[PDB]
Amino acid sequence: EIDAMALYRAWQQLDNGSCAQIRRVSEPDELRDIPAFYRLVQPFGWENPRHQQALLRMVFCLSAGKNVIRHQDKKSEQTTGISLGRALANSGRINERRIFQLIRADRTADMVQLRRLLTHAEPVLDWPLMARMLTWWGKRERQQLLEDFVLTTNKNA
Amino acid sequence: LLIDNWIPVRPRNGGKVQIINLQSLYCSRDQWRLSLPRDDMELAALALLVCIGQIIAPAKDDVEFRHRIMNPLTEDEFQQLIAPWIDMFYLNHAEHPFMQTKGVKANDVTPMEKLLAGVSGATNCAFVNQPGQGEALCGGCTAIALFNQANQAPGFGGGFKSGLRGGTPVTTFVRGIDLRSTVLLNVLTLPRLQKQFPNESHTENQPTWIKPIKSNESIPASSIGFVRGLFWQPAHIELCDPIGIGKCSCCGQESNLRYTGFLKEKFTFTVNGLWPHPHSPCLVTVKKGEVEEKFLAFTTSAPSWTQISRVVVDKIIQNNGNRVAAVVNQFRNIAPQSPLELIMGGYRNNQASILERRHDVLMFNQGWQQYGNVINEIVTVGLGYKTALRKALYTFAEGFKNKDFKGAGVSVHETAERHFYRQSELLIPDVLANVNFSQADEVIADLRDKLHQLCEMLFNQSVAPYAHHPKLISTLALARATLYKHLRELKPQ
Amino acid sequence: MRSYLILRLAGPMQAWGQPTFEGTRPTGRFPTRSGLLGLLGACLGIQRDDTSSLQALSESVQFAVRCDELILDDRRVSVTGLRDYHTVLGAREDYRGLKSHETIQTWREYLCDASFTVALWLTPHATMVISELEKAVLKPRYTPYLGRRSCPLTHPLFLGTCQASDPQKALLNYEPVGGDIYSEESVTGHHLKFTARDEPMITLPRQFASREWYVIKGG
Amino acid sequence: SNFINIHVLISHSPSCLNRDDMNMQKDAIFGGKRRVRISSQSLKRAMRKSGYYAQNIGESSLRTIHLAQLRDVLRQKLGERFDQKIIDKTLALLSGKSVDEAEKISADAVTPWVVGEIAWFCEQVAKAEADNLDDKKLLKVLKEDIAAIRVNLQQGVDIALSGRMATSGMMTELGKVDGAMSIAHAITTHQVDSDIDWFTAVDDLQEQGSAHLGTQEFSSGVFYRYANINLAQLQENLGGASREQALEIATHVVHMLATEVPGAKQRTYAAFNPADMVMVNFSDMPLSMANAFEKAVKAKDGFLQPSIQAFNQYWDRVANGYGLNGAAAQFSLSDVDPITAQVKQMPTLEQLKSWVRNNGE
Amino acid sequence: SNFINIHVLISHSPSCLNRDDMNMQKDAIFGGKRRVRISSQSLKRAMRKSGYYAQNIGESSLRTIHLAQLRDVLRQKLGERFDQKIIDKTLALLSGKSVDEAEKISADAVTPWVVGEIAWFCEQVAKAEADNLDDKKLLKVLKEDIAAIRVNLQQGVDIALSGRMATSGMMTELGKVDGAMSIAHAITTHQVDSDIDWFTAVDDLQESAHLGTQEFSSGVFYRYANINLAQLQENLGGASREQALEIATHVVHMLATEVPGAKQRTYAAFNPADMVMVNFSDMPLSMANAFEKAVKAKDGFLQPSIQAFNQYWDRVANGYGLNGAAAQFSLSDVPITAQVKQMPTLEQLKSWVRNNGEA
Ligand SMILES: [Zn+2]
Repeated sequence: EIDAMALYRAWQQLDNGSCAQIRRVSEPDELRDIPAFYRLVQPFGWENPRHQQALLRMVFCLSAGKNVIRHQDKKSEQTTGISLGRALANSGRINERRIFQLIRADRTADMVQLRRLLTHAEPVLDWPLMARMLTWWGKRERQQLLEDFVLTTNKNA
Repeated sequence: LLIDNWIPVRPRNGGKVQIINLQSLYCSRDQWRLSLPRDDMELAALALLVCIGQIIAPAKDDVEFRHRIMNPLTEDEFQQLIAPWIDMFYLNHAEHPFMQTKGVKANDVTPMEKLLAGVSGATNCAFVNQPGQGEALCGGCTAIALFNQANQAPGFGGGFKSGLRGGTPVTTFVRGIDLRSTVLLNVLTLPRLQKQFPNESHTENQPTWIKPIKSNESIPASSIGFVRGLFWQPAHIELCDPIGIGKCSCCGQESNLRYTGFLKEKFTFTVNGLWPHPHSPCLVTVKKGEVEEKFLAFTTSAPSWTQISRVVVDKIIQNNGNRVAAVVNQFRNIAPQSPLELIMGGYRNNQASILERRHDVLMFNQGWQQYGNVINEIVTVGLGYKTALRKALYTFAEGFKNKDFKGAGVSVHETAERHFYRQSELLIPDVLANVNFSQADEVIADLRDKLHQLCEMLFNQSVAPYAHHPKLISTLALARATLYKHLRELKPQ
Repeated sequence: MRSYLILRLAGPMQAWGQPTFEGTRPTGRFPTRSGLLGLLGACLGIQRDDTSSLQALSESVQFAVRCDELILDDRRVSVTGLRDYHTVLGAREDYRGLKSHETIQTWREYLCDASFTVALWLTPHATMVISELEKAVLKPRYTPYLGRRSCPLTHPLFLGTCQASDPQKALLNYEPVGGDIYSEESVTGHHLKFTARDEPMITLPRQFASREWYVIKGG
Repeated sequence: SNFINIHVLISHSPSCLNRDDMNMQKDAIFGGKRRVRISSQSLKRAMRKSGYYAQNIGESSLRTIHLAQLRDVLRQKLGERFDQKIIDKTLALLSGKSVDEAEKISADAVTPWVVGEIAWFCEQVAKAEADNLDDKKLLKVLKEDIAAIRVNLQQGVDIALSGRMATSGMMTELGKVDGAMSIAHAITTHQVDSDIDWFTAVDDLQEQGSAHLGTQEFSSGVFYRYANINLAQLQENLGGASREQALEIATHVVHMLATEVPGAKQRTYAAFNPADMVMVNFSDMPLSMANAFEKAVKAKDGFLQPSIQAFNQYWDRVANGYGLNGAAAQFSLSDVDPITAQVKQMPTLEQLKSWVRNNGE
Repeated sequence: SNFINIHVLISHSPSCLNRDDMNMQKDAIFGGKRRVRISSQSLKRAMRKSGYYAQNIGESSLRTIHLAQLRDVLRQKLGERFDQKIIDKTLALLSGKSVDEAEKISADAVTPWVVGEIAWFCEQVAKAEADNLDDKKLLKVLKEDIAAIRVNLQQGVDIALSGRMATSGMMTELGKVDGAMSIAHAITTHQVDSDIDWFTAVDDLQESAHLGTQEFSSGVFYRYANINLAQLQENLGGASREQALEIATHVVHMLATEVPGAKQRTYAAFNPADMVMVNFSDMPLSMANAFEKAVKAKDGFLQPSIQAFNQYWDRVANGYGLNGAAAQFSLSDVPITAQVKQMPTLEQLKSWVRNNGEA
């Protein structure tokens, strides 16, 4: 089936002991190595396994911090969730070529570039949009990220 | 022409081509429709027929109009009374002869290719076209060439002139089930006839061949008159000696006499332009200042539906509005509650050289007489969605100077317009053929939705190969923005 | 009942003519009679000079064209146009001499990605039988192309042979159904005409005369 | 079998081998996806105007047609339209040499664009005999056209293989010469992503000032070339003439498609790449394998391998079902999983040419 | 054989050898994978303006559309030998543009002017002054012998190699040069992802400045070049082949050693080439498709690149049975089964080239 937002909450409420283990990781396949991860993800979850890549990416992104990624519900007026490009653009901390490099990145490199971007950004966004794009992470999603960023940064000017 | 027996036709349901005199056409129940190898010449033919029919038989009452349509306008005697005119000879008389001038024989000689519009206009013609269409020509196949050249074609430049509507003027004719009905349906009732060219007192009703063009620099103008204008042929050419019994190069048929050349010379004159032609619409433009009147001509490669509004919708200044052709204007008054079947054709030109030729049959259902505003709407819609795509891709290519975005830059709008136009040709004429004008704006909405989807898809398609470079993925953000900024102003309803 | 020969036209690009004397050379959404006649003409080996066999072929056979919209990975691929910009070095300022321009330019419209299924049957006044055409279409003696030499075939002309009463009933036997249809016959309960100048005027080259298709729609 | 099918898969380094009026790469939409394209006209010009073509078809033994050697047949075929002395007047006019007995044929076989062309001359000298302009006077008028046919009477193979040059000065329906080789548009087997070279023009005198800005579009692709030869037509238009000679001519086309590239922007870019795969196949009917690539070929380790694979796989299932029963042979620089035992694998191009020369035996 | 093929594998430390309009690295997509690229047009210029070019080939051509500046320059250098008005008429004939003052005159597009030919043309115009034949007549006379004009081209060799094209004046009739060198854009043998240098400018007086980016990347580049010797002979005035090969060797040397100078102050990628192969052939061939399958690292990209190049070369040579004169120069000889000659040093390779595939 599909992965809930309950993962986000579960990440929020888990103890610092485990979270320190997960936060302490350079790349996602290294996330695969440690136990607290399997313990975290067992419900959602391992071993479908069609989900596993998505879960590695999602947890790896969440791993940035307790409140690095903040979840904001779609406003009734907008009826669209604020999305990662818009968020990174909104924060104002992020420089666009570091996103261009994100678009250019490949496999393990892309997530690592990304995790680095959020911590510096401390973004607010609709978590399942990030989940949805992270689940596929096709070229279309990559491109949409940049489009969103440029457009909102231009609107914000 | 009347006695001459020159007209080529085929019966409606099944046929072998036959050659005819104006008499049997006007006096018959048989359903005939025109038949030639080329459509532009068919249009020229029918324009000739409508011109002469208009000249000989223009009169009230509207009842007579309808009656002439449904019941043939002559027992032989009734028509035979109708032709006093003996201007249609090109037997030839030394005095008149032939819808062109005589004398002024200035060798050397020129083949008949030049009068057939399409061929030998340009270089690619010599390359891409079949040879030997100009060897031999006939009474009909030639007369049609001459009229067509005088009115609907712009040849030959170089101190020659094209009159009177202009060069590349477009025609608009109402069509009926049979040639007979058709030729009449575009004739102007004596009062409708009287309204447009009544002034009369400075009349000349004498053709260029009966009475000649007044030499040079004249001026006078606006006193052309009912007849002398419609058969105005300024080519100033003496058609060469006829020959032979053999096939027309293009009539395709055996003929008793044939023509293998013509003789030409330079004639100059100039006229103040306000001459009201029943056959074509004209467009009224104001700047600054003094008004600008000229006749509709095809200017671009665009689909014909784009022109529709100009063809069947009258307008008044200063909105700046067009004026529809008189024949159409008449037809709408005489038979409301009847659908139109318009036929329109014309050329695209540079100098001698013909670039595109369009001949069309356009369909409308009932309401077009009343609230043809709806008709104007669909055109402006279809164009409104086009210009959105074009502007978006122009921005994608040239780019936004501020705030410092760099553009692609390749010309993508140009190739996308063609796709749009091609796929639009399917959807816009087709609806406009079948709309219940009375209560049909949901149809327009589904149209806007389809055009919307088309613009989205073409925009994405045209940009797709270049959008792998963040350099340009940034520009298409703004470009896509302009696209939807443009698309939003159109759709909601 | 009626004997049919069923053929398929399957290039990655196609060109089917429309009226022109200028450099710009357009196309339509489906084949033309002159095209199909020329196509079998090629398959049968008919040279351009002998009016006899041409006229014979034209009188002998009548066609029906079904448009096959393309499906791959269950997504419909609608037909599309090209405009090839097409120059020539040389040539032929005149039909007679050895004199030429440096460059003439021409524009040429093409069709992608289009497939057609086509049924042909014998006229009453036929000068041949369907089996000759079968034999000729399976083993051509001149190169079959659609409808410029630039564009080759990706599926053989021969698709099959049938017995049926109407061409529709004949086309239904063959696989991609639901396409729009253009016939010279007849058909009961269907009204609409479509006009085209694709009837080759065989007596006079190289020009064409007006004809009409009966239009049919499955859904 | 009458038809020879040549399929080539050739990959190209970044370049712009063919352009539209607006300096953009020619493209085509196939399988619903954009493909970069090289027009047939460009390929054919590249072939026709190549040195190899000039060497092997310009300098071919069958290039000269001797009119003295066709007196018998020309009289035979034109006896019905003209009178023998008019024919003789024409041939004597064209060759400028009368009536000597030539022990050679009299081939009983005559290319139709020649009888077609000379017939027109017979028509002219006939009514010229009517008028009557004496031969010296008329020679003056037909001076261009005679030269025009005389040059054509020396390019038999060239005209037969590739079709008239025009301008060839030929004036009859039979003189519209086509074939014998049909050349397809070359389209990429995969959807392409296009690179825009954003260049500049530096002035030595105003060197430290803003520059001259220009854009050129390039792209690298794996192109599928298809070509076709109608042997019967080649013999007919050429001879005569024996099959073996026609096959000898075919091998040259096979070589050229494998090696020849259009010269567009080859100075500034240099896509001088040789064909990575070539198949030759004999058939009753011409077929192109473009539908192997209808589903756009996606990269695993470049486009070339998966393209070869796709082609191979398509050929395997499709070929038998269609008219392609026999006989076909393939030249590859390398792959595993060759397409099937059915086709002979050829180590070199020369061996393939030889295979073709011996009628695919 | 008429065609000489030059193949170079050159590796570069982190640099930015050529730039986009957005000061981004020039790139190209090959085998579906991104590659860093160096324009041919840039390489050619790097060659023309090189020190080595001045040392061994001579005067680089003067490309500008500023005719007003060129009036003065030509008057300065040709003033002692000619009269200024004659110079003026000569230029006016050559560019089609009128030369007076007119502070700013300008040309259709940037054209390569060599001074020697202009001097020669001035002499022709002096001989034109005697008759005086109307300019068209003089042109009719000068169209007859192009080679004479081309002999003057032994100064300005770069034009002979890369060619010039005229739209305006008499350079359209006399000045059209084609060939003789074909040069590819230089592309990496492997896939690249480009490193972003995030630099700052420190304000000494108030030392919180902010951020600028320069995109760099290190790569192993494959350069290809081609010379049509016959065409070069034609372009130089019929010059002997023996002379043409020397120029070719100079081109080989430059192609092996010269690097574009863009950003070389801040990034000093002054590396020579780890491989150079030269081969004579009837037809031009490029080995780019050896790298269509982007080369994956074993011990750097260079090693597998050399290997790939050699294997592809073997396949092509055997498949197309190219019997050719071929010679290879490597720094890392580590080995081809192919019957191609190994040269220990560049100078020996050059000598091999000078002596027409000497064995
Ligand atoms: Zn006629």
